[PDB]
Formats: sequence, structure tokens, C-alpha cells
Amino acid sequence: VLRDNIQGITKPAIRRLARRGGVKRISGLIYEETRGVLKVFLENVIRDAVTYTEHAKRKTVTAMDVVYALKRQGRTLYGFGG
Amino acid sequence: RDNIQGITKPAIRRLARRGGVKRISGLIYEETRGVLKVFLENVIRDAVTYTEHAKRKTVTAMDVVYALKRQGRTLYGFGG
Amino acid sequence: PHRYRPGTVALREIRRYQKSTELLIRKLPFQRLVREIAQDFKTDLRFQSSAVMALQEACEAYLVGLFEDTNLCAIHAKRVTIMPKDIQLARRIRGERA
Amino acid sequence: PHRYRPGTVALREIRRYQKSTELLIRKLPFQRLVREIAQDFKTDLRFQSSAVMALQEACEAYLVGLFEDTNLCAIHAKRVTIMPKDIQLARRIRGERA
Amino acid sequence: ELAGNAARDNKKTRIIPRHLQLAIRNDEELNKLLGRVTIAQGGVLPNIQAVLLPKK
DNA sequence: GTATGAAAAAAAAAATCGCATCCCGGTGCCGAGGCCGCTCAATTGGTCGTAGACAGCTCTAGCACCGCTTAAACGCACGTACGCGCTGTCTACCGCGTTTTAACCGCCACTAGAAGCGCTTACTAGTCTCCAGGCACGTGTGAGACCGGCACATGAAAAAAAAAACGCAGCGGTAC
DNA sequence: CGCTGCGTTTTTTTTTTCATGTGCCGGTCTCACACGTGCCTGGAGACTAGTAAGCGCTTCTAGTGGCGGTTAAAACGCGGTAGACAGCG
Ligand SMILES: [Ca+2]
Ligand SMILES: [K+]
Ligand SMILES: [K+]
Repeated sequence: VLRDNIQGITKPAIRRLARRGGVKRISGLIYEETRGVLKVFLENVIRDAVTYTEHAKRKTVTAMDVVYALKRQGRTLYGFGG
Repeated sequence: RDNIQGITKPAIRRLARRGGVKRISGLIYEETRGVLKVFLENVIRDAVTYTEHAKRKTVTAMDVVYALKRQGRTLYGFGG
Repeated sequence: PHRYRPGTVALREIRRYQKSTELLIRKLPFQRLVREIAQDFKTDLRFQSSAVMALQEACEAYLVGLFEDTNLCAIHAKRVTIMPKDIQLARRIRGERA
Repeated sequence: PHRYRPGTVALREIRRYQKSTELLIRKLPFQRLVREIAQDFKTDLRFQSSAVMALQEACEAYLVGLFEDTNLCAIHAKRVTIMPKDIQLARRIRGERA
Repeated sequence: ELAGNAARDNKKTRIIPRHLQLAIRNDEELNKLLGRVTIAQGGVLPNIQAVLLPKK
């Protein structure tokens, strides 16, 4: 019902990420640039994940699909069934 | 010996030129010599591990291919 | 009137968030995104709550990783503000793009 | 006499070496280095001519690819010269050093 | 071994991920080994670049 | 006396000049392209056995609401410190021409070690039966977060006090 | 008129308060670690058997010197220019 959710990654949330980043000062143009890179990254992982879901004739995406996806993408996550 | 200096200034400049580098600080030359040595050391290590495990006293192209593939620097046109 | 000088809170804000580990994106928003993005690949999907969370951990870790690479590029150009050009440069040297 | 202005020989030295593929390090120097570095991990080793050339074909590919990244960093600093603090930034973002 | 000391320092009895993060990232070898490994609920080692600090 | 006008210099666009890079053939040599007959690895065909397709059944866990509560997001406002462009100094990095060196050739002769071929043994996969390790349930007690009260080092402000442009006044000098 | 210094008014810099977020102490409540119990499956035992692999011997390749010769390539150095770094708005 809200077809453009990329926005829900709110400026403050991105600021905080950037803080953990160790960033002191943030150009305004960033947020959108970030939102975009986020979108790509999620898009890429979730594609591979759903591939894995679909390959197992499941209608439900599992935590393991997301790990198999993150491992392929070279982006390996510990603590969900690794 | 110390064959690292055998990677003359003009050869590094040559590589940089393929790299599309217009201007080259004098420091670079020795730095490059450092990074190169790390790279050879690392590849050769794993290469010679692959040799030793086959028990050969001769290092093959396939040793070096296997290494490069491990090291994430896959090579075409020497086998494998 | 009492106010802190530009980039003083910012620095506190760093120390705060570097000491902690909690996800910094409000969870519902993030979840909604993920499903919006799942539509692009298969209609009427469903997600294990742990899957959604396994993504957010991944994304948040990536972004925080980028901004560190990003932030060293800003600093490389004797700056302190991070700018799209910096991310662009970082992704470039990473291999995320041409 | 006549002489070309600082840079215009370089630009050519680029065009030349991009359009070509000959290996740009002297073959024998390199090979001595390889055996120097190999004695570390085991003495009285033997190499197939090809196996040396496989290494030399990589080292050169790598260094070339590095300088490319290096150069984009130097340029990021509104410079044209490459310097060590450009290599190091590339290699950090690449993930070769900490 | 290293993470268990992490949890002392922090005055905690149970090991949490963050102790694992602080354990791994602070050891050079383990960190080479876990180079491409995200550690859920692990966060980042405190680091602030010098140029960003105030001069006084 | 005064508006005026042509020299200096600056900046710029064009034509020697020469310099290095592409196209035209002609020369030759070497490596790709292709056949030869030999070897094993692909196929043919049949049987034995299991992996997985299938339809149910079970219950999980994923969805989706209700409806307070609050925290976080959002949205303004005022100002500061950072980004950014413009300049001008100096030095370091390019360009070109001596002098030095060592690589790349096309030979040499010699040996290891690679790489293949056999024969022998000890090492695995493969049955089955039999325990116990290990996991999915249900219980409980304690670490740890959470809350709120502390001194507490702090950077931001407020309160004095050691300098740089501003008046304004005293005074010397100098032509007239 | 022009200068010159010297009391003024402001600016810069110092010293002391001061309002803030810190991380620091010690009492309550929660649900997550840890235990445990009982059941079941997957490891162990042991013996069978068939084949992989390791060692020695057979050959012959392809790797390691080594020998000069010529040349292209490095070396080195000098000379100047444009680009790196600081400083101003
Ligand atoms: Ca508190
Ligand atoms: K379910
Ligand atoms: K051989």
C-alpha cells in the first residue's frame, strides 16, 4: 500500500549508520546516494535468496536462503544458521 | 642477492603508464617494490605449498594457477 | 542560551554508536522495503522473521563498512564532510561498480 | 633544439603501453627475484619456464590494476601525481592491509 | 580464550557476540581469517580518525 | 591650458618544423591447420537398488489486528566552520642527451626429477547389531538491563585583563 | 597642513564558573542459560573385501647452468616548468 518504502530508511537512521562509520560530517546529497546503494545491495541479496527459496518449491523465504545468498555475494554472515 | 632493485624505476613507470598514470612521485618506486614483494611472497608461498604437497622439487604452472585462484587472482591461459 | 558547537554532538554521537551494536534502522520500515523488493522477483512470498533480521544485520554491516571506506576518501581530499563522490570512489575501488 | 612539454611524452607513454601487451618487467631480473623469494619457503626448488611467466603475467596484471586504482585516488585529491598515500588508500579499500 | 577476556574487561560473565567481535577484530590473525565475515550483533571496534578530533 | 593622439606591452592565433605515429608493400619463417592410425573413454544394453515424486497429516510460525504509549522522525530557525576557488612561491618530477650495463639471442653439455609403469599391503567402504551420545521437551534462579541517584571530568560560558585600530589634541614646521 | 603620541574604545586573550552529558553505584524484575530427563537416531564395533596408493625402476624431458656477442635499455645528470601545498576570502 506504500509502493516507495526506500524512503523509510530515514535521514536520521543513515546518519547513525554513518556515525558507527566514524563520519563527523554528512553532505545532504548522501541520504539519497545511500538509499540507492542500500536498494542495489538488498535487491542483489534478495534476488539470490528468492532463487534459493524458489529452488526448494517454498512460498516462504528462510534465514538459510539469506545466508546462502550472503555467502555467494562474498558477504558471509555468522549467527543465523551458518 | 637483493634482486628487488632489479625492478628498475623505468619498468615500474612502464606499468604505471599501462595503468594510465601521467605523473609519478620518486617515493612510489620503492613502495611498489614493497607491494610487489608481498604479492610474489604470498602467491609463491601457496604455490610452493601446492608443489611440496605433490612432493615435487619442481614448481609447475598449475601450482601457480591454483595459488592465484586461492589468492582470488584467477589466471587464464596456463591451464586449469 | 546553551548550544554545542557544530561537530561536537556529532563526535559524541560517534563514541555512542561505536560502543553499541543494536540495528539503527527502525525495523518495520526495513521489513516493508525487503518485501516491496521481494515482489520484483516473486508475488505472494513470505519471510521467516529471522530471514528479515539476517538481512538487516547484513545491510547495516555493509553500509557501516562503506561509510568507513567512504570516510577515508573524503579525508583523502583533505575534507571531513562525506560526499557522493567519496562513496562512488569507494565502491569503484571495491569492485561494486566500473 | 626543440623539446616536448613535461607530460606530453607521458601521455604518449600511456597510449603506447595501453594499446600493447608485452610484459614490461625484464624477464631475468624478475626470475631471480622469484627464486630469491622461493628459497624462503624451500631451498633447491625448480620452476617450469611457464610457471615463472604465469607469476610474471599476474604480478604485472595486479600492479597495473593497482596503479589504475592508485591514480583515481591521487585524482580524488585534486592531484595528477601518484604518491604512496594513494596506493595505501586503494589497498586499504581493496582490503589488503588494515 | 580472547573473547572470554573481552567479557572480563566488560565486567560480564556470559560471552555475547560483541565479545567475539572485540576478540576477533583485535587479533591480527583471526581478523585476516575472518576478513569477509560479518558477525551479527557484533558492531565495530571504537576508532575515530585523528583529523576529525578537535585541536583544543 | 585641455582634450587629444601614437608608442609599449600584452595576449593571441597562425605557419615552420619536425617529430613521432599509421599505411603501403616485400620478405621470410614459423606455428596453425590438418591428416594419420592408435587407445581408451564413450555407447550399448540389462538388472538392481534408491532417490525422490507423491499425497496426506500435523502444527508451526508467519500474518495481521487492536489500541495505547512513547520515542523517533520531521520540520523550522539561527550561525559558524567547512568547502572551494583563486592566487603565487619552490621544488620535484619530466624530458632529452652523455655514459654504463646487463638482458636477450642461439649455441653448448649434463642431470634430476618428473612422470610414467609395474607389484604389493594396508587402508577404506561396506555389511549388521548394539549402546550411548546427543537433542526436543519442561523447570528455575540469576545475570544483567533498567531505573534513578551520584559526583565529574568538560567545552562553553562568563568575568577580568593584556594588546591593535581609532579619535582628538597638542604642537612643530614651513611657505607665504 | 602633517605628524605624532597618547588617552579611548574596542579586540584579543586569559581565568574562573557553569551547565552537560558521563560513566559510575547499588537495588527490581525478566526471560534466557543451564540443567535435567527420557527417547531415538547416528556413531562404534568388528570383520569382510576389494581396491587405492606408495615405493622402485624405466625413460627421456625440460630445467639448469655457461658462453660470449650486440643492442636496447638502464643509468645518471642537467635543466627548466608545471604542479603540489599554503595561505587569503
Ligand atoms: Ca541512566
Ligand atoms: K510455518
Ligand atoms: K624434467
